[PDB]
Amino acid sequence: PLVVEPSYPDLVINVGEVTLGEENRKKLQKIQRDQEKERVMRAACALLNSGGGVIRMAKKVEHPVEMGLDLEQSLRELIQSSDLQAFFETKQQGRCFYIFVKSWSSGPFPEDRSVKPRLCSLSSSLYRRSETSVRSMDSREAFCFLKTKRKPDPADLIFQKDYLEYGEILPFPESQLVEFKQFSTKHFQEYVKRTIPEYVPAFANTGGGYLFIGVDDKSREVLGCAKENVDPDSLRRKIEQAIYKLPCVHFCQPQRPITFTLKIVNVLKRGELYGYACMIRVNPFCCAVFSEAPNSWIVEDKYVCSLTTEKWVGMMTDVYSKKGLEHKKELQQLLFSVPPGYLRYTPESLWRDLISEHRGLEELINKQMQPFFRGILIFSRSWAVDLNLQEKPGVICDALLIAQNSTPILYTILREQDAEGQDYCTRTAFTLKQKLVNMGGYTGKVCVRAKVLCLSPVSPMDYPASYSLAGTQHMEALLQSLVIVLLGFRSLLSDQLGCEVLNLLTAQQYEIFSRSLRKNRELFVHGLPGSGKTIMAMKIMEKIRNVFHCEAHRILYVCENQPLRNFISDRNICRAETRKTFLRENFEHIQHIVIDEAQNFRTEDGDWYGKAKSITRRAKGGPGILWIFLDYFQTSHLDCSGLPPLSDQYPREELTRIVRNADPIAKYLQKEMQVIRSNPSFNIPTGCLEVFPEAEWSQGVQGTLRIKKYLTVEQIMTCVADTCRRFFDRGYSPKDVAVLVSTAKEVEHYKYELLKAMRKKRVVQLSDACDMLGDHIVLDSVRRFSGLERSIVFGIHPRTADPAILPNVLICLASRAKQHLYIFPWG
Amino acid sequence: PLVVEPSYPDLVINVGEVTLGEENRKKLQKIQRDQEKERVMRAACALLNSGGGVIRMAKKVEHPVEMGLDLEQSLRELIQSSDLQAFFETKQQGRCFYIFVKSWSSGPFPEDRSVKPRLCSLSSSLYRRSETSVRSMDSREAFCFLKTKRKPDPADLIFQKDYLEYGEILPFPESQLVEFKQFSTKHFQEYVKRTIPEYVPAFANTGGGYLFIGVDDKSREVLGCAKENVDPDSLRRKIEQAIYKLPCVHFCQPQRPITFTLKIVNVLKRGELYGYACMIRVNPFCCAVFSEAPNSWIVEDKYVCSLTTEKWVGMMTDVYSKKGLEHKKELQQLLFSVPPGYLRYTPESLWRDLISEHRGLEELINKQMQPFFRGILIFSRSWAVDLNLQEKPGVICDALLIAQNSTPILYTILREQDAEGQDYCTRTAFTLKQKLVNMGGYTGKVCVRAKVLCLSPVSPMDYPASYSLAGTQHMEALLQSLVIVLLGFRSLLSDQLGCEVLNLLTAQQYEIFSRSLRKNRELFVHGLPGSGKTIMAMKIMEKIRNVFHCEAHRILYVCENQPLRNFISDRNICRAETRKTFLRENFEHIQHIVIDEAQNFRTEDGDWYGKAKSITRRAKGGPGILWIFLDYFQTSHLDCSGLPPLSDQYPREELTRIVRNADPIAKYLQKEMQVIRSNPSFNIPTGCLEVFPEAEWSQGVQGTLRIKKYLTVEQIMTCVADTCRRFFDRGYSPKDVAVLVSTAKEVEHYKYELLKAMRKKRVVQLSDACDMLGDHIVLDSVRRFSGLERSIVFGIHPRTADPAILPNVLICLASRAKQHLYIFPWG
Ligand SMILES: [Mg+2]
Ligand SMILES: [Mg+2]
Ligand SMILES: [Zn+2]
Ligand SMILES: [Zn+2]
Repeated sequence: PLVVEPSYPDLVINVGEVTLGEENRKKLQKIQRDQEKERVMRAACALLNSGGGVIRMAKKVEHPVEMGLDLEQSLRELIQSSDLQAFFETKQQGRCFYIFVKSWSSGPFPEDRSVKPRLCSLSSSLYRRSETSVRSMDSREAFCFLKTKRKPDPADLIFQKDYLEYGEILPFPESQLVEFKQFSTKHFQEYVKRTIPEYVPAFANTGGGYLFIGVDDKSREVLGCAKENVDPDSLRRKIEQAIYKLPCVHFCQPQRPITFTLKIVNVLKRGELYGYACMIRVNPFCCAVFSEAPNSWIVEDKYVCSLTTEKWVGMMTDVYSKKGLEHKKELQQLLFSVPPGYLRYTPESLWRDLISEHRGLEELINKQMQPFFRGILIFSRSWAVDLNLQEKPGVICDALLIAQNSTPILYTILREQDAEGQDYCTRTAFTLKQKLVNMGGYTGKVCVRAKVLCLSPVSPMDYPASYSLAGTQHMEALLQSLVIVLLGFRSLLSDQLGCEVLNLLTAQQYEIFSRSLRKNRELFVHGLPGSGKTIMAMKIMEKIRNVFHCEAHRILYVCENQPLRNFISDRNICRAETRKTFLRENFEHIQHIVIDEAQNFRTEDGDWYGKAKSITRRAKGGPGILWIFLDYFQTSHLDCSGLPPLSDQYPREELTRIVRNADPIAKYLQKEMQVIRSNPSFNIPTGCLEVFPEAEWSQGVQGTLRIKKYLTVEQIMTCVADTCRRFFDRGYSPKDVAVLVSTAKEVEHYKYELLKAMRKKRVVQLSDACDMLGDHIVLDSVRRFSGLERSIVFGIHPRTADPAILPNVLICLASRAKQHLYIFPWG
Repeated sequence: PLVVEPSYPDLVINVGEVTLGEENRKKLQKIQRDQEKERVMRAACALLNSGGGVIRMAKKVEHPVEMGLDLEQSLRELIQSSDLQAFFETKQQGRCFYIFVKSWSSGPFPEDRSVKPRLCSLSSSLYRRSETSVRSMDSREAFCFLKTKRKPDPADLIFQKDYLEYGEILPFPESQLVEFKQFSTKHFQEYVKRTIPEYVPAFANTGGGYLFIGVDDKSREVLGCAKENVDPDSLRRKIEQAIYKLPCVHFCQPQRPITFTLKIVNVLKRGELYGYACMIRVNPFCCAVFSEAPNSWIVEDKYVCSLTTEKWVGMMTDVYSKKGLEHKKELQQLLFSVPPGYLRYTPESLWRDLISEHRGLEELINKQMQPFFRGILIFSRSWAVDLNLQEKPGVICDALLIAQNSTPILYTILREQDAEGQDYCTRTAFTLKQKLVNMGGYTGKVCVRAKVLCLSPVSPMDYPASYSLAGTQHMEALLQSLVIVLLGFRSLLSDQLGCEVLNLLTAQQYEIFSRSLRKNRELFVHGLPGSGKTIMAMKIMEKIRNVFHCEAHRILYVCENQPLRNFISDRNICRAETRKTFLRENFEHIQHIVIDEAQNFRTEDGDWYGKAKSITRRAKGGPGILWIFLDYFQTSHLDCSGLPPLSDQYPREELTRIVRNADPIAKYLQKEMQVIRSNPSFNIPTGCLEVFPEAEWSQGVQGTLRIKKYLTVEQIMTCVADTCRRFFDRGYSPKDVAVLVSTAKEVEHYKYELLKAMRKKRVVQLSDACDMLGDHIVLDSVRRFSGLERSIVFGIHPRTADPAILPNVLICLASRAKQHLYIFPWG
């Protein structure tokens, strides 16, 4: 059989000695020539169906030869096109001849799913009657036929006769429904055994028909066979055995077998019996009938294996990120934009960390990157772990190079020379290349080279020039498949792409929401947890100054909490003040007002709503903009907020799509929101919590959620400290992490005890929520962190004075986390 | 040549005498066989590209015969599939053999428009190099190739040599870029003539290449040709002319010819000159190169004609209603709903008129329709006029039968028998069948039979059974293609289908607009003329009743004009009253208030806006719905309306898409709306008229708009009577017509005057604007018709006391017409 050889970062199949050249292949016998051709075509079909590769064959001569006309024509039949260069390219060196095969279909969701078949075959074994002939369906014809089947006569008079006269003339000719076959007595049982599999499936696949055996084709004479050789009882058994042996695949209930009527009639000569005539009526079949298993091949594990009939039909009729496929062009420009003129190293934070730890690493990389003047060099502490492979001790970092006028190269950097290092780098380069096609949907010609570098001071296959990245179009198309591949795994770059997907979902919802500015002057925005309520408020104030041409100091932002005030005030889009500041000072110059977390406001210090209404209505442009953002699920107290009654809060906009938290976090939010509806707080209005999320809305972003309980406070700190160190080793920055506790008075206690464990991790710098621009882990209370968000959030000991508000802190805490949430409840 | 036979309701081509049967065709000489096959495939390709038809051929035999393996294979190559039954079906009676051909691609906008090619060809004349061979692209390959071209070496070392030794071995073999031709002196000039169109277009179409002439293929020896026979200057000219003769098609600029380098070199034997060798380097071409004109055929008028190279490329790369195609299933189910169990005659209104005017027509139609038990019989006074053909005097009516277990039949009824009757029906049945395919996009097998019936007391082909209508699915699909065909013509059923497209457009805009009910309690709707403002107001009251679960009498509709008030009351969706009635009577029982035509309201009777707010705010469910509909383009007076200032009219909704008027009416409104912007009325606030229609919005419904000026009052009424008589004769109803005058005081004058001219047209009854349910023509003033609408409107002398309000009168008049508007301005 054929075996893929594992000394290469690709699928390489050795077919052995092959005769090449047309004059050399002519001199061969038909048997040997056909065996060689079939071996080469099995290898080519396997590589077409398995994501591409190289066919290695040994030629018997030194001088360059052509491949041969029969091999060319078989490849043309294999891809159903004369454009043989699009999928095949040939190289030869001395005694070895290479065919580089490109993948037929790429990705789980190709752009041609309903157009082109997913598989190539040597034969589909699907035949149909085509007027007076039987033709096998090619891959496209078989694809259309199975698509059709999956969707939810003068000849009968002769068939009704009980006997036939010898030499009788049949009035009808051969047609779409009639086939005449002459029955020879020397091999009659063998002849009928091979006639059945080729004409019965053809009739059943198209409208049925009549098969007459014993009728001369040219003269239409009924002759039959010798009476002494044919046994009508024995002949019947052979025919029915062959008909029921034909493989059948059903797309329907019931699954009744093939239906036919077989009649053996006597052929009478001069009134005396001369022999028997075999007549078969084949009824049309509900589904596809195969004469045998399809001749399609695929590579699975280390062997070249043939697809079974049921598996072949499955692929011919039929983590993957839909968001990654949709936004792949936007995502690539954000993270993997290729700069013209120089080579870019990403991630830059990880690159600085690596060169600081390892002396001479920067010179090793820089000396290697001299030939390449444009592209990107993507670093990772282990690209194997990023692709769900095994971590190798001794590997410093893995770098993937995507540069112009070069093939992709995977660099594995070792601290010391290792024998198994080459196998580790080849296995990772193989996995990456296969993911780029079968997962990233790359439809071009791709190869990833495996190179090992050592810090301490098998031959490489030569691919055609079409495998080198020619320019920006090739590099961008390849990097857009890496975006899709990365988003299906858990890694730093996967998390950096996941954050940007959440930013694109928010930007999509904002454009729908931003259309309300023209239609409204006063608006109440009832946005669900995780719906981007604060992000929309920031973007609206950017649109207000653009649309109304007012200055930034003419727009006022009012919020309850100081950390959220500081975050907004640092953006320089408006003036940001606290409710207590709002009631005290005078804001007569303000034209537009945006109020956020208004459900957290309090009446004890004055009527803030009347003042906000008064300022905007007396403004120059009639009633100025007064938009009030609130979330009744995140109420922080049982006091009266000062908002108008729920029936007076009109007009309304509702943000029901969760677009700021990953899929595990979002599902936790909907679960906890259902608990609130089952027991709403008394201060909250009765029907406001009846706002439900979208019926079926998903983010398409991977996330993390673990709930760890019954741990002591000291054990809690060690779990937080160990988790952060693992995050920071892979390249995560400390400014992606927040630690949120129940109350602000416990912030000082937990800060000391966390710093006690975190000092062992070379991290002794912690900040509160009032500072979010520094590169430090923020530790503060859940309520004081309102409106802010971090990628990684640790929830430690949720608590409140009244258990009625207790389910709120879980919603308030979980909505602060974008991708990773760790909860440590009381026990 | 091949000529279309004109006596049939289909494209019929007679190819004459053809030998059929495999044994009969094998006995023929090759030239005769190929000529007959080529004639048959010319006919088949023409019918495939021209909407389908029948190939008529006379066979040299009486008994039934098969068609022949070469003919079968040629048809399979023509359609690129072994499914020969889907496009070709054969019949024979006596000495005639019929091939029934289905259309390859149907409709201007096929579903596979971006997938499958539009044309079938016997050859594309597009060759490309496929490794060491030249292969022609079939229709799918050429389609993809032209799509790709549309978007925006060791052999070089030998090429640099100036002289070559006789018998020198070339190191490289034949490949994708290298071809060797052996050059014989007997036909050396003739050989060059043929080799250039074969290999140069193949190289130019795929990446260029090298063509060496004078090198043996098998041994790669440089031989050249005899020095005595070759003229190197003459030989160079011959090659240059042949390359420039190749037809080229450009999808770009510039359009330079084929770039190549031709080199003639000397062949030296034993140090002595032996002859010359020709080496040609072909650069890749920017676009498609043809070896000759494509072999594709089409039917134009009564001839079978071949497409030119530029016309073939145009079809392969590249009144029709967009709205009709998208709504074809809903439009079909509205008008042409097929009933199970009985045969339906449509239209009922036209059918009653026909049987009353003509004695014995009812029994004549019922006698013919007895074999048909399920289907629809579509009547018209002249189906030829509907399809832009000339009317025939003496034709009572035409009917199109679409029934189960039958082919479509077009019946023409004559009052006396006529020789030209059968020619008139056949030309209409031919035109209808070609429209159903080429315009309505029917992808099935269709034939329209032409039958002529006489009221006063060539042979049709027997089509295959696959041309009959088997059941509901075949009948519905054909009726959906008739909807698309009818909407592209001017006829009764076109206007009934055009009105329903307007109702579907209005229902689409309401679904967008009805989402504001959950968000707003008080809302101001600023709709444009023709935006469906009164239609939305009625539909909202249905949703108010359903959403708020209040009964109908709790909803109040307030308008300014009595005729609009009675229109709303007749639908029983609310309580509907006028402004004066609203201010007088008590409405404490009212919860929700909808106000329409609010710009026409007046202040002197009281403060209606405050009363509306008071009633709605004091409702049980807090603030009730208070929606106010208004358009400042239909402002009928210059007084104060009582509306709050434009700055206080928030929240605001705008209906900017025109969905109630046909395209000629819609375009007139936009032009007239532009005049109002340049001269706003003083009573309208400054920023009101700045509402602009949708950037690019079209109705996709065709209509009529004519201006007839300088006519006298007596002349005007005769034209109205003549136009109304023409509409009613064609089957329109009087309730589709309104005659609108400038002032209500002149209504009594024009009513008597019109009745004087209209009595000759056999109706002596007119109805007022307050009565819309009667089947009578409505005559009143423009102002009293506000909020109402008719299909046909005659506008007579638009006039007002102030020329400032005059330009609105054209808007208030034109927007009342859905499809047909006739204006008679002052002279
Ligand atoms: Mg046969
Ligand atoms: Mg050759
Ligand atoms: Zn089945
Ligand atoms: Zn060009």
